[PDB]
Amino acid sequence: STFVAKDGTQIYFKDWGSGKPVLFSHGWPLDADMWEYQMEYLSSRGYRTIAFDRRGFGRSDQPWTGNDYDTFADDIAQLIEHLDLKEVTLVGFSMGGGDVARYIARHGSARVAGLVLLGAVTPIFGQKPDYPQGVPLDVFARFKTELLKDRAQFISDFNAPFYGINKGQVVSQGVQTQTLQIALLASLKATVDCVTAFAETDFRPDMAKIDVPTLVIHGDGDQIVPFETTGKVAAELIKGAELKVYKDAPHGFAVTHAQQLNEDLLAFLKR
Amino acid sequence: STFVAKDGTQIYFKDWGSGKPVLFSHGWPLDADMWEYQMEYLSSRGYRTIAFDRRGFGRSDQPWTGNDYDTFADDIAQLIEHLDLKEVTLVGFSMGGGDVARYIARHGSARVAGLVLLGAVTPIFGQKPDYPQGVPLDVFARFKTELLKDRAQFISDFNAPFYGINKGQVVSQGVQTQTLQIALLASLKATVDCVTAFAETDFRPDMAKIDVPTLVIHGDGDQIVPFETTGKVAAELIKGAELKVYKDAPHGFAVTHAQQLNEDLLAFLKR
Amino acid sequence: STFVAKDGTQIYFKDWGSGKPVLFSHGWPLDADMWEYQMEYLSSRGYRTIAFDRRGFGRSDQPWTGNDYDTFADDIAQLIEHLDLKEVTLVGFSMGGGDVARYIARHGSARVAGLVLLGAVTPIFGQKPDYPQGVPLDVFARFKTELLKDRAQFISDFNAPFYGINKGQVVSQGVQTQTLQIALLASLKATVDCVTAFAETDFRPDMAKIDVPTLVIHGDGDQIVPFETTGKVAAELIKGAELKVYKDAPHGFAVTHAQQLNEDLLAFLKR
Repeated sequence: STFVAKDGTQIYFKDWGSGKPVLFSHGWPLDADMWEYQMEYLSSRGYRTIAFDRRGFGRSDQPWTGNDYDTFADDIAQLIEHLDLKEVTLVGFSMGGGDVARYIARHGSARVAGLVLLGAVTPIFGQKPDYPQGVPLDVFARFKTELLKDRAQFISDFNAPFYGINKGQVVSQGVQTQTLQIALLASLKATVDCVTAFAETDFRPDMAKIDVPTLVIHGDGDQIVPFETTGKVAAELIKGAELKVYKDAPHGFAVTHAQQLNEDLLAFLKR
Repeated sequence: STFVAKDGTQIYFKDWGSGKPVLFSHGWPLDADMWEYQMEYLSSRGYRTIAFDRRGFGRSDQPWTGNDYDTFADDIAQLIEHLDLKEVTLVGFSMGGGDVARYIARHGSARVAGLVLLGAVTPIFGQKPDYPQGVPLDVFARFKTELLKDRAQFISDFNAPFYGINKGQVVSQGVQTQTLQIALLASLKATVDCVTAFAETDFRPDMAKIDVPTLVIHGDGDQIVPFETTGKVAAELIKGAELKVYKDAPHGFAVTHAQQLNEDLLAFLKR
Repeated sequence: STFVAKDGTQIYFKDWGSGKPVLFSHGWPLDADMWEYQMEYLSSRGYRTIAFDRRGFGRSDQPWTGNDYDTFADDIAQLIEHLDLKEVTLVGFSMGGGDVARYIARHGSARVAGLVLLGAVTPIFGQKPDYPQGVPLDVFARFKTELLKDRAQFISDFNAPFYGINKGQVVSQGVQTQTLQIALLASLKATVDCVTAFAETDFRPDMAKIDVPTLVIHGDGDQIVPFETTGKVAAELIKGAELKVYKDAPHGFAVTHAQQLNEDLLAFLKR
């Protein structure tokens, strides 16, 4: 399916099943296919699942402009409104945690029943003057420099730390192949702009606007988005939030811990 | 090109050349590209060739519902009507033998000039009470469990028995790469539902409704769809049907035996 | 974005940034993604960059007909008119040098500010009676024969001589993977028809009609499109043209010499 954003950007999405809606927001630099197992799992169990390809990624158009969290949040708003979704459970992975949080911050939670933040960059990822514990911005500056030389090999190399393959985690060649195939669909511009967006966007104000039941899940072996300064803090800043730590789990735990995640999502939905 | 099915599903297809039409229905889990060489071969020799991506596959939309043979058959009917095809020669490979047969069964053969079944699941694939010779259903249950864990590696591993590489057939890494790239475009849901469909759908009633010239081709080295209980039987059950057996040929013989197939299709069309 | 050509062919394109427009025409058998680094480079420096997927390639439709230079040039004219571009700088790589040249020849230069030809097939690639120094047509005949057997492995094998990896150039597996992934998107029919087109089309008449500032860049290590009978000659045939030779550069120098190319394009635009 597709809808056209306000600025003309065609956005690809899938809308599967029927029942209470669950809307998924993917991480960088992937697309809606990263959710395929959670979607099949939940839609076979009485839920409607929706996942979109973020602008610049997967099967969506690749705009030069609007590659920022306010626009991402507003894209999500358009999708929710054009489908007239109610009592939606928002589920964001990695950078996708930011745009579902920013959606609520900008649009409020009238249409929202719950929020799930998976290995999310929330509430803040890169260093700020009052957040020296964040990742130094020159780390991301170097990522961008490498991406602007050879994004294909960069993402290929990223497979290891992403899935924790370098820490013995076990992920097939097929999954690594699929990851790269998907990432190569994306815009170079969007791929690089997103790094700027997730490195420097502060979602701490957003955390105070979240007034729905929230589940934060994070692996404490996460090499990409450090649990201690993200998920752990998000769970404390969101009132009533529940925290689940997957022991030793990597960033890419929707793959490595698929069954556990499926069951935790179902449990949250049935709470 | 695209058309919109009854339920709103957008289906991609290619329509090449001019003259008598030949419509191709691909196997699992591929798309219209698996036919590219047959299409160029025939269309450069004065035929019109048409091939679609089955719903849930390749460049087509990925609906949650309708992943069954009655819907596949009606998708074909809609394409045929959409182009107003007449004297069409229907060519199906593997599971694709099922929807061309079911199309005839449901819509009759007024628009049909001939039928070709290549390594097809017809007339029946999985076991039934009166068909213990069929493939046991727990075989397919197990395929589905593996697909629901890691479809990417499952399909990568499938390359060997599919192409008979483990039995002396020679197939390039490029072809294996292209096969996987195509497979990964598909919906997880369609990929799994199709297994249920070809595992359990009985086309024996369909055979009795086929009243056009018919050619069945099958490899007797086929490790995927056993010649003895499918192609061999389909050729007996369809009145007037011709049978060609490619000795020691694998399931993926449109690759390994491309030139032989091209020539056999041309010979059939010029009968 | 897309537009629809005269014959119904839907053509994918990207349109990034704002300012004076630079329109990119890709080589065989790639798509607009081959330009992604040049586009980001120039659009972040005040230019508007546009690149299309040639008919039959990338995300464009795959027509059986019209795979020739006159149609390609007319496709470009349609895009320029669609966007109503003025003072456009045309940049063609490899076979893409041909359709921007043929555009000017068929439609004039009223809308054109400048022309860049990179490793281009211009002014003539294959042998003619008065051009025995061109590549013998039997060389292309054998290529087409191999393409019609196994295009996937053909393109895979082509990576080495294309990027000069066999002569000491260094290009990542990631880039080689992306090259093949893009190539596989293309039509088999378009892939083969383009060989016919670039092998036999004479652009020498076109060179005489080029009345805008022109820059020709070519690597003298080019194993694919021989510098001495293409780029070297186009620079002399085009009045006022400038020639830059990248020492020992391969055909795929937009990859191996990316920064150099980026700086040369910027310098040309600011000339």
